[PDB]
Amino acid sequence: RLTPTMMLYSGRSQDGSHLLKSGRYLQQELPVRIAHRIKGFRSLPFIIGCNPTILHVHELYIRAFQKLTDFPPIKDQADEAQYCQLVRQLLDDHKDVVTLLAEGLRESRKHIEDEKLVRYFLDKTLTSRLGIRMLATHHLALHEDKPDFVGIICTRLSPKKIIEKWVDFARRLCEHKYGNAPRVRINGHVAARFPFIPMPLDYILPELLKNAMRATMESHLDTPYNVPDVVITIANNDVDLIIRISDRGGGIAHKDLDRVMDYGFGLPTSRAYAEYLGGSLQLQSLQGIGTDVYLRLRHID
Amino acid sequence: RLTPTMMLYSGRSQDGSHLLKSGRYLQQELPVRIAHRIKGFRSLPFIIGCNPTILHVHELYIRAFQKLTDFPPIKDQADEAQYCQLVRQLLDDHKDVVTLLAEGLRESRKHIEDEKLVRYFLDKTLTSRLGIRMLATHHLALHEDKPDFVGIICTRLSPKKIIEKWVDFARRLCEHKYGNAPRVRINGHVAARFPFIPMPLDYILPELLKNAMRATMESHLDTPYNVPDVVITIANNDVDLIIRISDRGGGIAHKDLDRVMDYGFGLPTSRAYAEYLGGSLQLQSLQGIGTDVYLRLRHID
Ligand SMILES: O=C(O)CCCc1ccccc1
Ligand SMILES: O=C(O)CCCc1ccccc1
Repeated sequence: RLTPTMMLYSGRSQDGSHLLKSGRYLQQELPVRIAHRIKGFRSLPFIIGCNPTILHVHELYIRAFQKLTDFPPIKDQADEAQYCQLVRQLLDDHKDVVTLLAEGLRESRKHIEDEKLVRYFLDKTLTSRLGIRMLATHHLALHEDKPDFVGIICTRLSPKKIIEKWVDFARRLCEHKYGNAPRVRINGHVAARFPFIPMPLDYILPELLKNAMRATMESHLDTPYNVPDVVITIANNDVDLIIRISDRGGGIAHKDLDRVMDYGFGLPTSRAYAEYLGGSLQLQSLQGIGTDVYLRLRHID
Repeated sequence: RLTPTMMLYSGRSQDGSHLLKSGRYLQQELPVRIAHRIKGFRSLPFIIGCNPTILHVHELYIRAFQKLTDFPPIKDQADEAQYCQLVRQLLDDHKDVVTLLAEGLRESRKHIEDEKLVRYFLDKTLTSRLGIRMLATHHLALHEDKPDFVGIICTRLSPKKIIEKWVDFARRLCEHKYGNAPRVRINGHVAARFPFIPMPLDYILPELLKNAMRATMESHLDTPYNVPDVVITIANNDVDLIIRISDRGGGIAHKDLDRVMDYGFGLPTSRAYAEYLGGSLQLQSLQGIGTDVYLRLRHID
C-alpha cells in the first residue's frame, strides 16, 4: 500500500469504485508533485536553466501541469476513463526526459560552478519523476485483469525470475558488441517469492548487469570466448532484499572511484532510485580483480 | 621507510651506526608519544578515569614515561644495547593493556553518557599504542640478522602465506569448540609478493577469520561436518592491498549492525588499526546469507 510521501492503493471493487478513489487521488497529487518539479527548474542557475534542452524539459513540465489542472474533477467512470488517456499521453511525452536532461547538462558542463547543487537537482528530479510515473502506471494497471498483480504490485514476485529477464536482455546487448557475454550464475535465496513492485528493479538491474558484463568483457579482450562468470547473490530477510552483483573485470580504478558515482551516467541514477525507495546502492572495488555491487531495497509494508 | 606521523628506518651499516640513529630517534619520539597518551587519560571523564583498571593503565603509562625520560642520552653502542633491554621490559609490561582497557570500561558502562567521547579515546589510545609498539619492535628487529627483513619490514611478503598462517591458527581455535572448521579457499593475486609490515596484519586477520569461522559454525549446528567455505580474495594493485573475507553464516542482523562495529570488541579495534595505517575496514552484511569483509591497507612508500 504505502510508498515514500505517496500511497499505492490496495483495493478491490466489483463495480470499480476503487478506480474513482484512485483517480480522485491521482488528480489531487499529480499536479502538486509536478509543481514541485517546476520550482526545481526555476531554482536552477540562470546559465544552465537557459540551455535549450533544459529549457525544453522545463516547458514539458509546465505543459503537463497545465493539462492536469485543466482536466476537470472526476465525478464518474467516464471521467476517470478519459483521465487515463491523458496519463498515457503524459507518460509517452515524458519518456525520453532523463536523456534530454543528461544532454541539456552535458552541453552545460563549463558553466557548472557548484556540483553538489546540480547533482541534487538531478536526484530530486529523476527520483521524484519515478514516483510520479509509478503512481501513474499503478493507476492504469488497476484496469488490467492480470493475475498475481494488484496494480503494478506483484503479489508473488520472484527475484530470480526477474533477474533472469534482465540477464537475457543484457547478454544480448553484450554478445552483439563483444561476440560473447559472461555466463551469469545466481545463488542465495533463489526460491524467494514475495509482494513487490517490479518497476524500480526494471530500471536498476539492466544498469548493473550492463556494467558487470561490460567490465568483464573489456578486461578479457584476449579471450572473449572464456570470461569469468558474473555471480549474483540474492538475500531475502524480513527487513529488505539484497542483491549482490559480482564481476571479475579488474574493478574501478582508484582515480575513477569518485568520478564513477557522480554524473556512464547509469550508476548515480540507480543509487538515487534505490535511496528514494528506502534502500541503497553500495560499491566495493577490488582494484586488479573486480567489483561487487550491493543493492538493497526495503520490503513493502 | 615512512609511516603516519613516524619513520621506520631503512638503513644499513656494517659497524651498526644505524642502531645509534635509530635509538637516538626512538628516545626522542617515544617519550613524546607516551606523554600524548597521558593527556588522553587525564582528559577522561572523572567517573571513568577513576575506575581502578583504567587507573592502573593510567599508572603504567606514567611509569613508562618516567623510565624513558630517566634513561640517559645514548652516545655509544652499550647505551643503545641497554636501551633495548628497557624497550623489551616495556613491551612485555604493556602487552595486556588492550584487555585491561576493555574491562576497565566494561565495569564502567553505566556512567557512560557520551559514547563518541570514549570510542574516540579508545581509537586514539589503541592505535597510538600500535605505532609505539611498531616503532619499538622495528628497532629491536634491526639487531636480528633475518633474511628478507629490514627491521619488521618484509622485503618479499606473500599475503597468501601470511593469511594461511592465521587460517591454521583460526581453524585450530575453531575445531576445538565446534569439532570442525570451514575450509578456507583463497583466490585473486595469490602469487603476489611485495614490501610490507606483517605486524598490522598479525592483529587484524585472526580477528576477521575468528568471526568468519564463528558465524559459519554458529549457523550450521545441524551439520558441523559440512559447512560452507570461507572465501578469501586478495587484490594487489599499486595503490593498496585488498583482502576480502566472505562467509556464509547468515550475516549480521539489521539491529546488530550498529552495535557490532562499536565497542566481540575485535572488529572496532581492527577498523581503527586499518584507518590509522591509511587503509580501511568495510562490512557488507547480506541478512539471511552471510557477510563480506573488506580490508584495505595502503602500500608502503
Ligand atoms: O515522467 C516525467 O518526466 C514527469 C511526469 C509526467 C507525468 C505526470 C503525470 C502522469 C504521467 C506522466
Ligand atoms: O604498549 C603500550 O601499551 C604503550 C607503550 C609502552 C612502550 C613504550 C615504548 C616502548 C615499548 C613499549
